[PDB]
Amino acid sequence: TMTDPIADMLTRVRNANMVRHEKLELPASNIKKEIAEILKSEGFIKNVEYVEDDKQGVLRLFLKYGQNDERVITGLKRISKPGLRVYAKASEMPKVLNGLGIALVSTSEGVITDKEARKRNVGGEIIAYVW
Amino acid sequence: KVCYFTANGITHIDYKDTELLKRFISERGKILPRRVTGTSAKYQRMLTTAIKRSRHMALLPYV
Amino acid sequence: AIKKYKPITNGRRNMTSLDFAEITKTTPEKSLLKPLPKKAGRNNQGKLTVRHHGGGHKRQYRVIDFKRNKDGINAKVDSIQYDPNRSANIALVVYADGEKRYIIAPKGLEVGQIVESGAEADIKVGNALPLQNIPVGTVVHNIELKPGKGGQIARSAGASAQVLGKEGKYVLIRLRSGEVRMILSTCRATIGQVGNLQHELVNVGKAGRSRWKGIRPTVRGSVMNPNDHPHGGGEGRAPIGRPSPMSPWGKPTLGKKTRRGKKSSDKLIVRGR
RNA sequence: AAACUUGAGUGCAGAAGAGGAAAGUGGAAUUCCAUGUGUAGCGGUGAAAUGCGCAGAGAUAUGGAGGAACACCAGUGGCGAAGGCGACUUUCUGGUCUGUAACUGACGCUGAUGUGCGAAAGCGUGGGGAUCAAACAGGAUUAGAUACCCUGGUAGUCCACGCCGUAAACGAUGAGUGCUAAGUGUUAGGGGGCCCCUUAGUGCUGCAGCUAACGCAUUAAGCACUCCGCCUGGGGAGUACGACCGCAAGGUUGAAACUCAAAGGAAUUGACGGGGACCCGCACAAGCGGUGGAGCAUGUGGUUUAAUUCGAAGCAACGCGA
RNA sequence: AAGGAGGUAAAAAUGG
Ligand SMILES: [Mg+2]
Ligand SMILES: [Mg+2]
Ligand SMILES: [Mg+2]
Ligand SMILES: [Mg+2]
Ligand SMILES: [Mg+2]
Ligand SMILES: [Mg+2]
Ligand SMILES: [Mg+2]
Ligand SMILES: [Mg+2]
Ligand SMILES: [Mg+2]
Ligand SMILES: [Mg+2]
Repeated sequence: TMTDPIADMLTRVRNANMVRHEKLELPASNIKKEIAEILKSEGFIKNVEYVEDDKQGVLRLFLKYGQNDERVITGLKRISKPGLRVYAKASEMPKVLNGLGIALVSTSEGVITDKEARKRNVGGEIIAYVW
Repeated sequence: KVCYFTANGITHIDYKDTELLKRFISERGKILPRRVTGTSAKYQRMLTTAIKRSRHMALLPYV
Repeated sequence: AIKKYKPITNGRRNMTSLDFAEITKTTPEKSLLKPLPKKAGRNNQGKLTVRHHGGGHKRQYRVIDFKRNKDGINAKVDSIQYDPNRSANIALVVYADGEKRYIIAPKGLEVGQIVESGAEADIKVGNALPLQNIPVGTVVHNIELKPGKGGQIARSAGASAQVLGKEGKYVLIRLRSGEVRMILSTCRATIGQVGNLQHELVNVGKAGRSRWKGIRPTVRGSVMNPNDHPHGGGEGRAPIGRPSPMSPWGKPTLGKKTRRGKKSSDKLIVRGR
């Protein structure tokens, strides 16, 4: 059965991006919503909507494409997994694409990006890479 | 095309209805194929079972 | 049915026996018993005329109704009992008028079941009827050869015959031997197969048990002397050493047929075994 | 620690099914037995022979005995975890699918070790025995033919109960879960107006993506997460030793020394095939005239001789070098 | 009209 909702969400985003879809609806959760908000703030997606219905709610992402129809999201990679969880220190925080990408992290100070983790000098569980 | 049973609305086939079974039996007594008689598969199964019942009770011939 | 003994001794090793689960009473009906002294294969001259009989456990005879001539009155199977005088078991039945009799116990006969005899009896195991009234294809046992004499055919454990067809005065039957023969349609038979089907499987296991059964040892011809047996003599072991194996009394004994000619039954016997 | 209904089950209303187990009934056909008619063959093959038959075969008609399988329906159809399940009837019984939204409230997925089922052959005990048929016998073919072919034919093939536990047991594709263009069939349903929508299967075609290529492609071999099993060059070898299992046959687990520089996959071009389709040719067909028969001329083989010079041998050597 | 799936006939000397 389902074992990694975050991986499912990332794969939904990847598949929609490949097929060049405009919107993407998935079941919601707080971690997923925070991930989507980070993506929007960083500019990888266009908009995020939350539908506060029954059954845990729905997230409705809107993907972003640049000029020439180029895809803003090149790739998403799950880093920490149920089968093996990954943590890093503040001084060991990895840079995605030499800084051109973001590493979504989960920290005592909320789920943030690797840039914010380095700035605040904190580590945590490296949820994902996005570039 | 259309199925005789589906059109007439009959939802059961009685093995003692020899006149009806003669419609779908061949000249030599073989059961005519569904693709020839036009019948549905659902009622083709019923028809085959009814025909075999009648054969056992000697209402209809084997050969 | 069959019980296999553990090899606690070389005597018991490979021995088996009936479990006697079918038997429902372990003592016989006193009033149906008669004494049965042993002959040990010795005739009215006091001479041994059949070899290998002698000794063995004492036995009482159970009077058995092979005739089944008490018609139109039901009888209830009181019990199934052991009988040392035959391979089959025997059923004590009690007629509705209070007369009690032993019959051969058919396979499947149960205590409390009802049996009947006569032309009007139903075709069910243990009922006795004339072959006239028994349908074609029915399996029967305890078959008469002469009407009213009593059953003589298919009485051993597991024995049965099959009714095949009905000529005018005779009925065709296939016997356990495979012979197909005619039997007068006034002769009676009992529906079913004789019980105790596992009888033949028993591994007797040791010499002493044969002795208990009253069987004395069989000495082979080849280990006697010439004056004893046609196979006797020769230095060391010898093969048969003549054109045919011989009986102790000097007759060929492998393939030689002995049924006598010009017998009344030869025109009733339709197909040999 | 406390809540939720989306996963998972349950209730309620429905659907189909060769799912399984046990009894019973039935038609066709094969073999055999008996009898009537009847004459000299039958059968078989590339062609034959063995074999059967003048004691009356084979053919034909009737009746009987018995075993085994279920013609048509029948379908990329159905059912089952897999193996597998196809005449009909009755009894017992398993699973699956559809709609509903009362009901429980995460109770789920996977699954080492374990425990069961598991085609065929095979083993034991007891039955049964038509057909077919390892072994085997004879005949044929052949250089030989322990075969292919023919005539027989035992185990076995069938049943019960135990055993064995393996197959190219294959979709050569582990289970669960979600997500990612479309077109068109079919099986069992459901909803809204022949049409549309929809659930679960079963097929075909085909994007993106994947792939060494072939190909796969909502029944993934795409994109992802969880768990299990498995692989690490070819032989040696599924062998040896040990262990466990088995009545046995054998099964499961499972190396090494030594040896080679390959072994392999997909695809390409050729060549080839006791593979195929088509087209053409005095290749058949139509027709006229011949050769093969006679004498003779000539060439060739053979034989002979001292030598009968050498060369040419299917078409494409032989009135050929000449 | 051209391709894919199932069943199913008839034929057959031997060696290249
Ligand atoms: Mg004796
Ligand atoms: Mg001596
Ligand atoms: Mg003598
Ligand atoms: Mg002697
Ligand atoms: Mg000697
Ligand atoms: Mg078998
Ligand atoms: Mg043969
Ligand atoms: Mg295997
Ligand atoms: Mg495999
Ligand atoms: Mg489908």
